[PDB]
Amino acid sequence: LLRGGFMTAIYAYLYIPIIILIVNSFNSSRFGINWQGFTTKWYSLLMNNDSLLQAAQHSLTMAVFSATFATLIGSLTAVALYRYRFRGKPFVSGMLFVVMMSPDIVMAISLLVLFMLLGIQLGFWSLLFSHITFCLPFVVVTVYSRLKGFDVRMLEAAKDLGASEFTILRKIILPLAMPAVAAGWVLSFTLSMDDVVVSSFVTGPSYEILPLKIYSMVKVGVSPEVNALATILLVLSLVMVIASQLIAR
Amino acid sequence: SPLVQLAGIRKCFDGKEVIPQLDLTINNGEFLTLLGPSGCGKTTVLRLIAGLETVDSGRIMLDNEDITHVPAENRYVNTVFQSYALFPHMTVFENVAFGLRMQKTPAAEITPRVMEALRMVQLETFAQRKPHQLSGGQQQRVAIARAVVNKPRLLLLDQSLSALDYKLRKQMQNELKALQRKLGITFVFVTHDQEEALTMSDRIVVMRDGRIEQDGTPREIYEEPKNLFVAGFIGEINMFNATVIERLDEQRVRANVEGRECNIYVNFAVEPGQKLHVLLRPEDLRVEEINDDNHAEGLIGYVRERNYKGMTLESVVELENGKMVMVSEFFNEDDPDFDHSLDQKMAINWVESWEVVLAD
Amino acid sequence: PLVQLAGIRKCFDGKEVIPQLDLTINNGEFLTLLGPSGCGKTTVLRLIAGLETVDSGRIMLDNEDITHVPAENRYVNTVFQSYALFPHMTVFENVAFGLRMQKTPAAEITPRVMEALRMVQLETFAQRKPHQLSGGQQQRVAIARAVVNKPRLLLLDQSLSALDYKLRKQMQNELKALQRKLGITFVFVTHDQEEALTMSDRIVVMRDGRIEQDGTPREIYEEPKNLFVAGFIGEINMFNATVIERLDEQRVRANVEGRECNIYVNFAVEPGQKLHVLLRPEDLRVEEINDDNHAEGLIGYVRERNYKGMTLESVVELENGKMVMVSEFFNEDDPDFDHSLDQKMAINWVESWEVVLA
Amino acid sequence: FQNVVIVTIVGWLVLFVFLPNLMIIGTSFLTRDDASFVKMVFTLDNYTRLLDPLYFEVLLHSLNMALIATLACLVLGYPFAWFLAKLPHKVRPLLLFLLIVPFWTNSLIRIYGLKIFLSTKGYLNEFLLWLGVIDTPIRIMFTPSAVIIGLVYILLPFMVMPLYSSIEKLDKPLLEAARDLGASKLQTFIRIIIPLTMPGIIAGCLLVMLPAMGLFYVSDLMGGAKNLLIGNVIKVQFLNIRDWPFGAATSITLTIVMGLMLLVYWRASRLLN
Ligand SMILES: [Mg+2]
Ligand SMILES: [Mg+2]
Ligand SMILES: [Mg+2]
Ligand SMILES: [Mg+2]
Repeated sequence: LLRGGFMTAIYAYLYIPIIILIVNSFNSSRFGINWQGFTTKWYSLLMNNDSLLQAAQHSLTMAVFSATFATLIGSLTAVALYRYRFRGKPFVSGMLFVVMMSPDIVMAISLLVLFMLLGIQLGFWSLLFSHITFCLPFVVVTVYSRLKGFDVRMLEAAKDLGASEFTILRKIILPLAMPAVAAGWVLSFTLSMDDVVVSSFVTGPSYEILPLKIYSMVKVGVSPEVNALATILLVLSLVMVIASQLIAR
Repeated sequence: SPLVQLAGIRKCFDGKEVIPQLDLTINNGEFLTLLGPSGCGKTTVLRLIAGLETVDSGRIMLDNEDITHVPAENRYVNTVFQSYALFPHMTVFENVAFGLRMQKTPAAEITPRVMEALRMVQLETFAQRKPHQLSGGQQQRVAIARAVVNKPRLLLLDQSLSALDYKLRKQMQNELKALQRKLGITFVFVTHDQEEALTMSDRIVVMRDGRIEQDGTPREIYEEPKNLFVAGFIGEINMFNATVIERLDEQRVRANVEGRECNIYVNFAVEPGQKLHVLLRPEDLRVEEINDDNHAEGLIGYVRERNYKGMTLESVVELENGKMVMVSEFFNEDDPDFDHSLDQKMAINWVESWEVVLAD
Repeated sequence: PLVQLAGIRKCFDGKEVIPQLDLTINNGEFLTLLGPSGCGKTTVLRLIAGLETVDSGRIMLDNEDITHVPAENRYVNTVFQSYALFPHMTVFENVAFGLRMQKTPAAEITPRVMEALRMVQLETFAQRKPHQLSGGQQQRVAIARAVVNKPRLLLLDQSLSALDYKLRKQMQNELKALQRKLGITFVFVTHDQEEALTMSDRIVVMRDGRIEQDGTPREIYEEPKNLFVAGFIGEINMFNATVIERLDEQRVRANVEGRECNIYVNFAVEPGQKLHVLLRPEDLRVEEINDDNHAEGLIGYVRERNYKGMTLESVVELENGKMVMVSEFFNEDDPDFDHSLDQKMAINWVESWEVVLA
Repeated sequence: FQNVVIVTIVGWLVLFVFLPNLMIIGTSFLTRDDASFVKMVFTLDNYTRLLDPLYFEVLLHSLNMALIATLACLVLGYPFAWFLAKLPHKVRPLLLFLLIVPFWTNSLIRIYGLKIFLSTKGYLNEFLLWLGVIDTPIRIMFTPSAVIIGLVYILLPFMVMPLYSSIEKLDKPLLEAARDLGASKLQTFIRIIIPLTMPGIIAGCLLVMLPAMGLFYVSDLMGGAKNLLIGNVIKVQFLNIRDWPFGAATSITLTIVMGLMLLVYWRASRLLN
């Protein structure tokens, strides 16, 4: 009982702010500290707001695209590392480890100076590249861990039975690695939907996303319309995860 | 009729000569076993034949066709692995039909062949089950059926029955030998077990450090060893020292062994002063009373230990010089005349013409 | 009496593993629990060691109840199958772990550890991690770690299963000598029958969590109790028979496989009762062709001769349709050995050397 | 096939990760310009300015604030991972998944919600007064304690997962051998479990300490002007004052710390294996 109680406290720690912002969405008070009745006004005001909805759309588009490209590249790299045995495998693992365990501020400023030394405008392309860059290692680790739990002699057995490589990667590896691919996609989507530090450095006025839009409103005050946006984004993000499991199944 | 002819095979891995130089021929319709200690290099030969490894230098034939560089997808050679290398998601039926599908076999013939292959190994009712729902003995049969369904010219087995228990291993040792005769294709087997090789094989090649020591029938290996390693590896032997005194006739030679004189049967030519090794096996030595001996001359020693091993009694006998000699015999506890005395003067004898004389 | 078990029961995932077990382990002896795979021997070993808790019954050690005492407070040490062998410590610290964790004065730790390492012939590999050693070395380190606390009972769990065939034969004798040197009781769980026959002073045979027999190694091989113990320890030949009349206090006439013979029975029988006659393969003789008034009792054909190296196994077929599986030694250089294959042959034994079961 | 995948992944990492890092370290040695940003004049003025007391107190404050957050995660994270390893295998993936559900809402909104939850007249002060645990309202906003509470919130999941992986890979017989030889639960932890799971601890510390020194929105929304993190210093120099060479000099301190913790990871792994 004491063990179960401790686990509940940590879950109650993280989930309480989400419950507050969901509940304060229906509150009438602009500041949100107290409870002063039930109103629906905030949702209607959100429906007529254009910049907020555009920022939400841009964030979702970035998340989907970054997740897809990162999943593809990481899955191919993981299959490459697992399939072959070569001298450079520890070195690639070390580079991936160092990339994963690196500060976000250094990675942001480095990409800033790189994109300013090449004359590339800050916007869609810079943001997409940054998200792919910091999403790859997790996909690689997930797929590698999933694949290493199976025997490697099945590939030799497939060779002896008269199968080319592409057949081997289209009949054996992929059905055993699809549930890892789905998890990699979901994890990348979450990481791209959560980040605030890199986006605030490698973006431009042409493309606006939710982090900087909310950061601008902070200096004046955050209306409860933002709380009305967060509750909808929870439901939309929920169904995408539900769909991914069914497709992988 | 030769099938595989290996000439001048060499292979080096990480600065190590695994196979110095090998000459070997495999005939048609036999059971061949490669037997030796751990790390002798049998798996390298198996993989080179199968095509999963490439030879540094040499030539390989199959039916008078050079496949030294043909990849391991067009050869008519099939392999059974130690870990059974089974695809988990596929069923038994698809596991068997994999090789037929990637050979562009017409769709009408697939089901009868697969069902026949499963019937050959007694698994016709487990067609729709998956692995992880099968015991070890079943998974092994699935692997054999998957290998045999392509009608290959040669089947390679790599320590196939190692992970199983005793009685099941003994029973599958017999079904494999029956299956080889039923089909009619050559089997090549790699094992570390002596009795397993001696039971099911028609030709044994003993390998040590990448070289061939002896090749012959099982009887020609257990009964007529060529050197000391082969004698000591298969079975268990006693090493005696001898010096030649004189020769009586063409096949009988007088010599001293551990300080005692007796007649021995030597066929090849020897000269006085030459040292020899006389080898005797535990089941061929006899311990008899010397008080009423009055029969012939023999070795003298004491009995130290009597070990009861179930069906057999193993005795450790110390000679006067100090060499250890061990004698094996059946245990008959209902026989009134059964020796049980310890620490007594008794003689060691053997019946004439049962020795193996090897020069040094 | 060292350990006494009374009414022990245990259930795991609803399936019973030990219905009811009564056992007494004495002082200064070698005991082996031998049986097929999955019969609850490991459960008994872990129950004694203290790594599992019983559902009913009592466990005693020197007449003090230890049913609920944790494993740290029992005087029992165990050697594991996989040689636990903490990877971040040297051999010296591996051996000295138990001494260090019972609050032992620092002056006695080094000599005791050195002596324990010397008893297993590892005195010079004192400073080496357990990855620079081989299988035998690791096994000896585990044994030395177990025996340095001076325990009242040592438990071994398939200790020598992963080694080769010659090292196994050496270490069997080594352990048998070490037991006499120390003077404490050993409990060994094994799946190989030859080891139990050559290493034990008392064998307990278990099947489905129940005791089938208990006695000297001689008793199990020579005098089986039921039909299961025979045929598990070696090979057996079961012949059916029908009792006719009791000739005397020792010999009883019976009809074996349609022919008459005299057999030895040591209990009360009545005409018409069904009997089982068991004979080992090596106690049967396939003698010369049927000679009038010389050899009688069975009739059969050879039908096979298998060569196995030292021995030769012949599986003969009777007149009724039954295999007999005779065994014998292979003497090739003896110029009267018989290589006959499919003619009329005779089967005999020595009028005794048979085990009769009711 | 084999070559295409390796070249692409290596080319992507060297172009986007490694080469730009060498540009930052080489930018800390050159000279500022108003319109040309960096000018090719080798100077050591950038590094020696970090020893001024004004810019040295800010760095010292960040280390203390991040170090305590790392310690708080370890104290609250090791027990959580340990208890999750004593559960049925089927329920474990669901419990882990419920740790990343909060991440779908952006981080800059979740801190805004927590600020309302901890306000003087907000919840968790009215409820405590109604319960009677406290007598006068607790004021922790714009204090060093508020930042540490916020940092633990965001980065706690990142520490749990490395620890759970190391614990689940433990060998059960090793834990049973100690219990047989006379180890209490405490002595097993000090002498066996912790050394066997040390690389998991160092991996979690890297993922919680270094990111905790660059989160500038926690300090802006919860700490104030007296309690700042290093990320606030770098952000101003790169986006408002446009003194790029100084920002490179400050960012070097984070890189230097990374090497020290990485070295421990390599040395801890070699001894264990
Ligand atoms: Mg006998
Ligand atoms: Mg001979
Ligand atoms: Mg013989
Ligand atoms: Mg008897």
